[PDB]
Amino acid sequence: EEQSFLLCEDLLYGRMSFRGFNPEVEKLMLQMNAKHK
Amino acid sequence: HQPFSQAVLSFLPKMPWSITEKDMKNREDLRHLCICSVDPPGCTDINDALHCRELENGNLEVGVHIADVSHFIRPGNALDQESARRGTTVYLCEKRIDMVPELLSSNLCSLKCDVDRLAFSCIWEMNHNAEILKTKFTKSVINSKASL
Amino acid sequence: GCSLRHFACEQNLLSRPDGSASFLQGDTSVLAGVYGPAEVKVSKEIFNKATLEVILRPKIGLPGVAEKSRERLIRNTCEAVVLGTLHPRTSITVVLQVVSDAGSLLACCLNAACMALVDAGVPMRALFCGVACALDSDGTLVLDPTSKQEKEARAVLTFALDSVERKLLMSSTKGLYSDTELQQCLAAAQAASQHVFRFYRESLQRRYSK
Amino acid sequence: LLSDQGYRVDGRRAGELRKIQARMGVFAQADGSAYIEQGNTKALAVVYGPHEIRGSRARALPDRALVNCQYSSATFSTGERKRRPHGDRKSCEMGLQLRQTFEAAILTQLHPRSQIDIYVQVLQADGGTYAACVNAATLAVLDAGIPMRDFVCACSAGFVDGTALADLSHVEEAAGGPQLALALLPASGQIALLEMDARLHEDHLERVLEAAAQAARDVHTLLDRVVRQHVREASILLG
Amino acid sequence: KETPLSNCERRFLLRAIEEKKRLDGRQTYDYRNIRISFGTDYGCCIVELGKTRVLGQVSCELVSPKLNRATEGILFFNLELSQMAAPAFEPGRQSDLLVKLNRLMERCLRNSKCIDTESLCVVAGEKVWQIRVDLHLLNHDGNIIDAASIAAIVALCHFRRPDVSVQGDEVTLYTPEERDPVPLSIHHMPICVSFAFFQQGTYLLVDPNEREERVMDGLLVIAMNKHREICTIQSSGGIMLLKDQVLRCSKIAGVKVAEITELILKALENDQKVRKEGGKFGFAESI
Amino acid sequence: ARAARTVLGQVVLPGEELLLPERVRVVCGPGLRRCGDRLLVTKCGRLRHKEVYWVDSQQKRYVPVKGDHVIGIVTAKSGDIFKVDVGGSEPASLSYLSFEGATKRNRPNVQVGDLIYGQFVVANKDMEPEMVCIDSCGRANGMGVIGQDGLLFKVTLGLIRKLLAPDCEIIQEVGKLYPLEIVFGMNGRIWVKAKTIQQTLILANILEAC
Amino acid sequence: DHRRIRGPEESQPPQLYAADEEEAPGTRDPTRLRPVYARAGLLSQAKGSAYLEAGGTKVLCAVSGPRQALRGRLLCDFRRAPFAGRRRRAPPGGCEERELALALQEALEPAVRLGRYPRAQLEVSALLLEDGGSALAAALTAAALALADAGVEMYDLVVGCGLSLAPGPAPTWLLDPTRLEEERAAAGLTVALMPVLNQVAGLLGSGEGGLTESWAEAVRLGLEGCQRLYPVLQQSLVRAARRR
RNA sequence: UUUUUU
Repeated sequence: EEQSFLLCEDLLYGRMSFRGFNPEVEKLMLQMNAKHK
Repeated sequence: HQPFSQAVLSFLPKMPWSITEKDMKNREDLRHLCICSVDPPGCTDINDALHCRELENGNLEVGVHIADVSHFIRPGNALDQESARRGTTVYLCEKRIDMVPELLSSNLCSLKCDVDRLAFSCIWEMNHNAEILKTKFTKSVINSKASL
Repeated sequence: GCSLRHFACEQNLLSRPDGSASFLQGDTSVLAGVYGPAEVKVSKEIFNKATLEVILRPKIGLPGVAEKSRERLIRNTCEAVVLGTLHPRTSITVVLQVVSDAGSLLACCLNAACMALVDAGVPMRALFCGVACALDSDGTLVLDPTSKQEKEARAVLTFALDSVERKLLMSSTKGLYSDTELQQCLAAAQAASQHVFRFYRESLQRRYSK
Repeated sequence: LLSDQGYRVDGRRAGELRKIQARMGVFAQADGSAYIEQGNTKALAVVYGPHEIRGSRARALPDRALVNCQYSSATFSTGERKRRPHGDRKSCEMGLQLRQTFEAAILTQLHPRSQIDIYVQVLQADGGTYAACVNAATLAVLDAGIPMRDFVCACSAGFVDGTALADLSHVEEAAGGPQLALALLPASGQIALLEMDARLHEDHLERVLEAAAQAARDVHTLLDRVVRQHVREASILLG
Repeated sequence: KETPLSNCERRFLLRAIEEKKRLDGRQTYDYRNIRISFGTDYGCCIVELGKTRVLGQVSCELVSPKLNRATEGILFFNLELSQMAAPAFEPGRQSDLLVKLNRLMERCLRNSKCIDTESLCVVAGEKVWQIRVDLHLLNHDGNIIDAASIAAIVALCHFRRPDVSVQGDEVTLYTPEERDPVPLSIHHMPICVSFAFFQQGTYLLVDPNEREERVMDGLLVIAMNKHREICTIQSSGGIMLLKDQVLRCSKIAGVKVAEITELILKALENDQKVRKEGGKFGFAESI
Repeated sequence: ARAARTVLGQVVLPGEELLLPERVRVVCGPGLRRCGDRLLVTKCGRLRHKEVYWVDSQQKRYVPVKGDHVIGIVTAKSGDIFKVDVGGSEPASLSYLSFEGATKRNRPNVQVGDLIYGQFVVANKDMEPEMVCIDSCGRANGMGVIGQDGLLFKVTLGLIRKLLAPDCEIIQEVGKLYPLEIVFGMNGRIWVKAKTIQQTLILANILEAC
Repeated sequence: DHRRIRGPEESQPPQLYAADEEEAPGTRDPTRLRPVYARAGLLSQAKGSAYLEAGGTKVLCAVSGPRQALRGRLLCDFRRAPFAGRRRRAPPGGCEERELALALQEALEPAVRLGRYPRAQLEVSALLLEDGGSALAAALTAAALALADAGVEMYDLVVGCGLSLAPGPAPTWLLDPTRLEEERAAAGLTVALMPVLNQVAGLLGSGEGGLTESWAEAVRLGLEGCQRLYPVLQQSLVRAARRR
């Protein structure tokens, strides 16, 4: 009855970074990972 | 000297072809006979075919055998229209311009070696002094032995 | 003995449109590009249903009156099958460019439009396909005629059929037939629709390999 | 026969122009008005200046001005009567190239939300129409005082028998084949617009381009006099 | 209703231009990998300049001639932007780009004297061939000029017209079944090459695609020949350029017209060798 | 015992009816709709199930769905609200007081033509959608203006649904090779940034080329 | 051009190839009116309609209703039917139809008061089925009756009559001619006046030859004709109102 | 400018 797609299967995170390239980005990714786990 | 039109190519028999006996109703088979053809070197088409054989009673059986173009070209057709327009085959120094398309005159009526083809034949019962008593006209299928 | 000629179908050729379907039927060829749900002008604002535009263009000459009638037939078939109540105040544009005209344009056009509406992702209730029969002077019918069979015959019928229960969706006519001939052409069209609807499922499995 | 013993059909050599006379300020009802003639080609240009957008208000750009150019030929120009409605294709192009050349150097930066219209009407075409229209529009703009980068001059050139020709007539555009018109602003030498419809070979190209630019510079050395003469006989009446 | 370009798109793409690197990875002087395909019947071609498809069709009829020109045939061009090509190409909205392409194609392939008009006249003043070509833009991701010129030249090369025989005053045409259709008389193959100028003529580029046309401010078209003759040139976009730039541009355009003429000749030879042995559509080199 | 839930890893055709066994009702995904006691299929795709049934299709046009992370582009501003292009049917709205720590005294710095990362709060068929850049508690978890100097491009939604699984392949290799940072957006949009331009181009090609 | 079914390239009428000498219709009384059959409200899907018949002249009119200082603007479209008259005109027309439409628009605005219609428009559509005679005047009269039955506010009706001049040695004005009496004619005139306010609403008449006195006599004779013609239109609109 | 093979 809902056309969603994030709360159907499973998504990943918000604004995923890599190679500690940026900064605040790593922490946000870690928080997303914590939410996932 | 224009190349052949597309509707005329449709009226040829199909290119994978062998001898079909169902069209040989009035025809007689003479594969056992030896028949050779002599030709000025380097032809694609050939139409002459001969044999001579001694009979038991001192007589001779002489056969002139001709390729049957008429078994393939029905009247009123567009291939008949092309052959009625051109009429004869024009020969030049470098190349020639055939009246019949190259498929038919190259393979399906040129009496190649050691293959059977349709033919229209005349048989003479001629003596050792070569005068003729009886003459026969027939449709046949002919397997030539050699080209010379 | 009634069977179609050779089918070929290709998806996702063009980059810019939302869907792309090339459909090769024998020698004829129709390419269809469909824009998805997009913005409308204010004049076509319909609050219940979605506007569904169809543009049909042949390759020689500029398009005329008969092509306008054909594209109205396309818009009515599609809005019969496109579940358009789900998307209000949006416009779906279906564009058809005739690549090769070898006979029975409307069948190949409807097949290309159906594949293009599938691949673009517009929600529909059912599939649909188009076939054609040709009635000669004697009465022997031919499914999917060539241009020469279309030219010689006394009747040409084109039917667009549905996928759920094989019902008649669209019908166009150039001929002088009787009703029993109509019934026989409809039955042969249902058999041909069975073959084409299997051909849809085979190509849609051929896409999703990865 | 076009050029034999160095002389052309008109009786002029390969470098010199036609006689061109430009008059400013014809229509006092409008804002800027110019009338120019190059030989027998008559051109008339009217510009209504930076007025606000009257209708269809979504067309306005927020930063720069908008330039609208419309080319209309008279119906009695050549021998055969031609009709400007239902004959729009040639004209639509001739307007859009004028739009290009006058969005090139008109300084749209100083006039936000502003519409500048340039209307050019040709009264008698005798070859070299495009250059005459651009020159008429330049004189018309410099009537109305829209501040622009540079004086704009355009001319044409051809290539016959190994020699370059400047400022072609209708005869020389008819039989010849190589036409090359250009619009030029001479303070920096920057070619503002190129047009060429020919079968011209590459090894000659630079030569005729130089001659084309040279003809343009001659136009800039003539019309300038007219403008200064005009503005001089303004100031004597003022102060 | 088209999607607008980002500011960051503009800034990143201009910074990419300032170090001589494209988006896809080619150099500044490289056309995309082209592909020529043919239709079933004569004169139907599909040109892919690389995610940009142009359809080309040649039709031909018998029309009474124009009165001033009694002894040659009329060419009539139509380049129509299809609806599927770009979402902003609604009919009647894009008049400017339509006229700007149409007149350029018409001037090139008419006033270049590319294909003969004098070979067409059947009966002077009464019957003459009339050739109409139609180009449809199917997918818009680059130069419509270059792909349109390629498609028009390939369609003029591939087209065949039915024979007519003139005997006294009898004009007897034939069906394509009754006679072989003869090919058309062509002098040479002129072609168009598009150049993109960025930030007032500092940086020269060849063959911009969609983003690369949205960020640019100058376009130039040079039409050249096999024998290295320049047919037509046209500037657009409101830029100012020195003559040294077009003098160096003609040379690169000559190299490119030589390569694409090689590609078109390989295309025609491969299609003809396909149709000699059973009949099909002849793909063509995509390099 | 056919066409209820047996084909749970196959490719369905749009329109083939399937039903659920048996009160305990289930929830339908994006492709399926309800009809009495059966489920109507509207798209092509492969059916997947998790305990909900859902089908996925590689389609380009995004439909506005409530609560998704979407990169949008500022169109213009009109007073308090400013409009954003999403790539959908109608452009969405933003209020300047919806950003983190903003009132009438402090305007958030939003310029015309800058990309914005946020999420839709209201998105249905009835009205135009509206998005925000704040969490439910009242803070920004990386939302707002992305900034400049990073290449934006557009991909298929199926690629995003493949890459943002917890089981992925390309993202870990890309993070292993060298430094960079990227932003995904559920309408099919990817923003990238590396230290140099060449690595940014190689990243863009490797991301879009599969 | 391509929105209609094309046919032959060029066609000719048969009457020019017809070999016959058609006689003049002879002599008549000058003030001999044609019998008038008018009825209003004939159509259903239009807001107001009128049908007017006079001898061999037929005309129909219908009015689309109002749709969205400021002043109303009635723009009127005048199409002739393609099979009215000997020669067949093109279905767009384009030359003569806009010329008659300006006569309609400049004759109807003194009738319809437009201060009561801010930012609205009215579409008056007239259609001429059979060109038996005075073509402009019957269109004016039927458009006036259709606007009256449509329910827009007016000051008066519009009654129009056409005139014509026989080209004999003594030029004598004729009133309400037939098509043959226009084909023989030299000069034809058409007036229309609101009979209650007694003011001319529009006069359009092409000339061949005349003098200033003769045009004055023709104008006052046309005024007498329209004033004479009025009560049949009155009783017809009364009966059409009694149907309501 | 017959005549037989091309």
